[PDB]
Amino acid sequence: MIFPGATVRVTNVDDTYYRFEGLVQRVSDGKAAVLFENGNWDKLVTFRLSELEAVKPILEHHHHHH
Repeated sequence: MIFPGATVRVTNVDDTYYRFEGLVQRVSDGKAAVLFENGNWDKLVTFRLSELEAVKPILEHHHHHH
């Protein structure tokens, strides 16, 4: 499952953003709008969910207890 706010990588080899990582901004008619950001430069490009794979977020320490 992927949601707006999840980090994704473009795994489509015939694309310019292959291997590059972006942030899903929104779901658009079954697709996902991926935002690429470099500290000023950006370009929001919508891809398919099939076109993306989910990357790992920051390493938080999750814990629960009973």
